[PDB]
Amino acid sequence: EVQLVESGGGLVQPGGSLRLSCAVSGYSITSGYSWNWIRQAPGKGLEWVASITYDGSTNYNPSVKGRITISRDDSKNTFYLQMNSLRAEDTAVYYCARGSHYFGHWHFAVWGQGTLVTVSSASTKGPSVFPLAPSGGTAALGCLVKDYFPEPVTVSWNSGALTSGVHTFPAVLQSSGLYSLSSVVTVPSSSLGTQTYICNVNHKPSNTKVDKKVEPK
Amino acid sequence: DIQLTQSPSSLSASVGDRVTITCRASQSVDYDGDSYMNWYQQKPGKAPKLLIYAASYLESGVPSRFSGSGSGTDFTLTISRLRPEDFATYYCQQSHEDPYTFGQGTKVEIKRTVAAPSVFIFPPSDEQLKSGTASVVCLLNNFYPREAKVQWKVDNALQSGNSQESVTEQDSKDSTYSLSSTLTLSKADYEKHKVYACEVTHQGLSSPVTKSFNRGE
Repeated sequence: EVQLVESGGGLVQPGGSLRLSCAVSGYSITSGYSWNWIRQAPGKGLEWVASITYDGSTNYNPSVKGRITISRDDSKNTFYLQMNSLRAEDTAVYYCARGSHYFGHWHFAVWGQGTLVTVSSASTKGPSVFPLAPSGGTAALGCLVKDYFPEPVTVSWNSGALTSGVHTFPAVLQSSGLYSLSSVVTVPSSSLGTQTYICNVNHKPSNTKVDKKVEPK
Repeated sequence: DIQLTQSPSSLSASVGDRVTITCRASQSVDYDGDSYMNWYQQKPGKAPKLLIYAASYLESGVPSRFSGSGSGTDFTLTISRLRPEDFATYYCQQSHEDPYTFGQGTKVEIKRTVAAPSVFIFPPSDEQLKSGTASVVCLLNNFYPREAKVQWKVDNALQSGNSQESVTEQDSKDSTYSLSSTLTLSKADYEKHKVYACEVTHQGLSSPVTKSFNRGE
């Protein structure tokens, strides 16, 4: 397996509203479970914010109570979170999580992957993608993903066939208010002439998808 | 609310060590003979994963090196023999009553022998220079411990204020870190100077290591 897939994350303006969805693998039956939203502000711990059960009972954490609604559409195996009057403290990765029973109580056995909500009035900007060209037996190369907003960017190498030696660094917030990150890989310097090295850069907020060939020199 | 306090907040332990972390609840989480404390493991960039429910029961498929014990207010999570992939933040969480609450997390880092970094320097790409800015990148790869100093030098002059650093989370396989430092200058200022160097200081190095290039080969 069952999968929980969140969507609706992204940029929200302060005071605006948030509408997230969690879609559950359709083969799954949701009646024996609780359905939860749990969020994590960057660098912080986990905060449970809402739950719903099969009979429609909702619970909300008073930390957000009053501007939060959890709802369900079983005909799509989907649960929803709406939050209004967003403020800075609402910037977080929001997780969907499914509770299983332990003697009438719940534990969070299955989690979605989380989606980032950024409360900001700034404008989305796609990155530029520049090569870090190779220039003993190991050489380093990479891609610089520069000047984007908001997070996140994902980077893979050769469509995911290249995983060992890969280091994708945390983004840095630059003084412009835009992020930049690099992703690098070390490879045998023997293969610099035969092998192709392509970094697959994805900035979904700007619909930026770049596959940059990094050649030597 | 039930407040959960984890101790220690962070710890470093060698591969093979027994690791015990504690969680103290501000009131009993017992109900009718069972203790409603759960433990999760959260690796960087990933959703939390349930390890232990009801204080002592292992979620199926969780490795047997993980165990939990406790009752009332006091709970422990033990890793009987730490593996390098156990680098993570571990959270306790009470299911006794709404709102469900989490401890602040215990960050478990892996201790290992000191390794000097391997250093690489990357000139700005021609594609970026055409756009009007220069990013010079210094890579420090696969070192331990995390602490390191990068000093940028331009025609031998020590820079400050014009660089940002970012460091990877500890590697799940070899327990090392990597660091990238970016020096950012305008195209005009970049082409006013010849020698670009980064000088690296680290416990594994008895004297600093400098990588450099001369602009325009």
